[PDB]
Amino acid sequence: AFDWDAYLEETGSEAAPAKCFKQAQNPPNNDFKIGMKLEALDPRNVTSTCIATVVGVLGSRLRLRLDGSDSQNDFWRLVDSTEIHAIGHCEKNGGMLQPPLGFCMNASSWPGYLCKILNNAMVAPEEIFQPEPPEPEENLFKVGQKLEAVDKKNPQLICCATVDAIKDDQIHVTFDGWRGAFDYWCNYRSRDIFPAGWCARSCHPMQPPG
Repeated sequence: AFDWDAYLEETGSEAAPAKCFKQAQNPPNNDFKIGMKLEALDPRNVTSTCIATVVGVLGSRLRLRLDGSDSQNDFWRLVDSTEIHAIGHCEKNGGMLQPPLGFCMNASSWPGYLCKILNNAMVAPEEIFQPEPPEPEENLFKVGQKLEAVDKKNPQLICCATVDAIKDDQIHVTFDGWRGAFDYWCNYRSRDIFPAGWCARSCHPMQPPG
């Protein structure tokens, strides 16, 4: 557990208040189990809803892999992400499930594939999907404020970071102790940013400065 209070004191810094973040006040409970299947937007084509399997769990997050793709493009979503849903959600809403971009077979072999993978599948029930947190009405972040941020190049990691700059709805996230190597701009509504102390509260590891 990272001593944020000691760190903010020695850097003469403030943590961005919880109200800046599109995150729940308390980290949402994670009742997902490894092997559970669900529907997720394909990160390599966000127009597509695909079958994903929980291949890992960490704090309030899921490590997801798209069925019939590869093991090199896993992605992490919170249990209260709006990009994941129970199986049947897509169809209920007028849509069709799609093959993943990295599908390992040919596209005509898709309809049969879906039947095979969904057959007697472990499915995440709709009740363990958590409600989407309320979002801030404006960008409340201020330059100099510290927070916890996902390293988008190594998304298993959530790290000590600082808001470097602000342009309207975008904040510039810099990772303390890492000389701008994996900084990024993101919307203030990002699900990849958390208030200081959130990881400890959710039983997710939190990386100290580089």
